[PDB]
Amino acid sequence: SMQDPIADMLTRIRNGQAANKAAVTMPSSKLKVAIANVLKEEGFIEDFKVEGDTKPELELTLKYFQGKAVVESIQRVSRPGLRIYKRKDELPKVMAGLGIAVVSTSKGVMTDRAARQAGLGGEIICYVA
Amino acid sequence: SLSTEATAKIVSEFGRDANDTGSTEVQVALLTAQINHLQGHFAEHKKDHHSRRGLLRMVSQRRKLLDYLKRKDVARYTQLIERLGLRR
Amino acid sequence: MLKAGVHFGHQTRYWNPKMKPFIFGARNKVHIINLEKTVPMFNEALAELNKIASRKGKILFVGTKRAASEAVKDAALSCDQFFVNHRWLGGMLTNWKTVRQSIKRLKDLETQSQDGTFDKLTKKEALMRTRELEKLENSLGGIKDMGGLPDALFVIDADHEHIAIKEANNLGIPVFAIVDTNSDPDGVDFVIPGNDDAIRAVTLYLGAVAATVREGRS
RNA sequence: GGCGUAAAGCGCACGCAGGCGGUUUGUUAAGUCAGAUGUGAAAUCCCCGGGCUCAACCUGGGAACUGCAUCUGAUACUGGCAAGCUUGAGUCUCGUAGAGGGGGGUAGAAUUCCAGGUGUAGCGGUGAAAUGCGUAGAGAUCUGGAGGAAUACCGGUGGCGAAGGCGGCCCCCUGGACGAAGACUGACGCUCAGGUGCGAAAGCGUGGGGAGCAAACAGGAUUAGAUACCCUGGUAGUCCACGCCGUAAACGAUGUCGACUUGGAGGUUGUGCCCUUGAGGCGUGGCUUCCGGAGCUAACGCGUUAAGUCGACCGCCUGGGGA
Repeated sequence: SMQDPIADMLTRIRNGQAANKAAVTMPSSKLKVAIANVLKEEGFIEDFKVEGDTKPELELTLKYFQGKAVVESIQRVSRPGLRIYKRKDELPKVMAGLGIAVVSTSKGVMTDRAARQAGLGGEIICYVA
Repeated sequence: SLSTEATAKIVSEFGRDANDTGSTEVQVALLTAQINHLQGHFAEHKKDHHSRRGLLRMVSQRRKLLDYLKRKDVARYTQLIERLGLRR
Repeated sequence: MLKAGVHFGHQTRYWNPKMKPFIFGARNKVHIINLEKTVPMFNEALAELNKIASRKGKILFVGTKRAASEAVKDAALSCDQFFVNHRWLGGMLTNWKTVRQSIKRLKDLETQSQDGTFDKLTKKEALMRTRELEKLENSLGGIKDMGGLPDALFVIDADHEHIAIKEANNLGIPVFAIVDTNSDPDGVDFVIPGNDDAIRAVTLYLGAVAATVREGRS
């Protein structure tokens, strides 16, 4: 039925942004709030908030500035059945360097920048522009 | 189709502190009580594939809940299948 | 505009589903447009129309229903804005290469009515052979001097004058319209809140639209 | 790469062995990522110094060959193993509809058959006609009676069932689904090769059955011919005891499973609330029909019950003519 909490994470954002919505909401998880913390730090979202005594649900706010969507690509890359792993110089340059990638690593969720700066590689989790 | 009055003779013996009726040891007994009742049922009569599939559904859930109990605690599994008919 | 008034009760029912971002519904047996997505825009909409008028943009007013035409013509007949107050012609702005010859046919049939078989002392029935003229004037009479393409459309109802909105969205021209829960949210560039029970009281809003297209000192 | 049709999604239910699986902690280090020491033969690519002009070739120095092993970090995720949970999944108190199944029954009508009356030359049938039924008294109309099958009406905008299919009233036996207000377990889930079980019509077996319909057949014809359409008769088959068969235009031609998300009109079944003082009004779950929007699609269609948006698993597939 449901196997992967990330398989219904980014669809909401890609489809809600197409519906011209200012906020998008999802069921919360450790990796969902770890990705959101980096997407706020890199400025891809404005803020995020999480609440629920029965089920904790996470709402994040989308950037449009004065009308036009600020995130010009939202992709996953990698899936649990067929994972993508990149080494310290095989780390990607998303949108030929106009975008960024996010990796999980042994030091916890970080950018392809922070991983290459740490001289290390790991598993892919997100691709954005 | 099994009464609250027939369950009162199952949840009394297979329980321990009450309410325990959600637990595997009691649900395997409540499924066995329905399986063994819907086994006969048949003879006289045979030609009803709906209640036959109902019986095989209850058996399908019991097989799994037995395997699951055995996968949590072997002693709580063996101490149930001496009180319910299994492996002759 | 702060008036507005009191009504009880309307729209139970009666909505275009493309309005879901702008509407409150599925509760309290109402379907109502959010006052926070009409008034905070309507207090800041006419500045964007004065922005078109101040650069000599050509302004068009539309309202062809008898309870609105009486106020729409009274707001355009001695004004810079052009009008249509009785009926539309097919392709009256989009089919420009043909409509420009239709504006010329207002001279052709007028001069035909003074030529040959029509230059007679009796015209009683004869001038019914040129009645194509007043049939064409019925559409062109307030816009025949406009030419080419307009720069803004104002329309007294976002749904009852839909042909003018269809012409304007093909021609790429901004539309300012009074809205209703059954109208389309995609054909309009600036929305105005109002009710059809107030179609004779909104003459103050038309007053402000007309005042906005004469502010300047440009 | 592709599975609505153009070519492939299994007619259906359950499920072992396989693939896949929420979440708090620790720990293992198979797998990943990081660092080394060995090795990765020489020719040789590519950089580059000689030798013949350029180069084939002989080479002098470099590089790469992401590999693999042996030592050693990171300690995050996946598998594994324990310990801990639930708001994933499940069952239920009082309760809800249904042509679902099985067993019992249980009721009515006409062609027919059976014994006759009343009664006279007609009946039957087609686009035309004719075999044929009829003076042995037909057709039709009555009296008293036998036989076989299906269940008129309401019936639909509708239900149920795994599909195939299934409407009566009345009495048992029974699967699944669904609502209100709560609770006990604690990932127990999703899928599934080969299995394990289903059948509409027709067909095969053993014994019965025979109104109506009717293959085959024998006639009437019709016609150039008629071996057929159309008309007159009519066995098999249709029904039942069962036992077999397993296939379909098994069709909204759309595999199973889950989430997210514009509607309208309408049906059907629970149910929360206002003295229902309730006819009314305000809500809300389940099932589902037609019209259609963003998206998808070659196009028609699919369209919140999506052929959409995205994931887990399975089943398939690469042109007709031949086959």
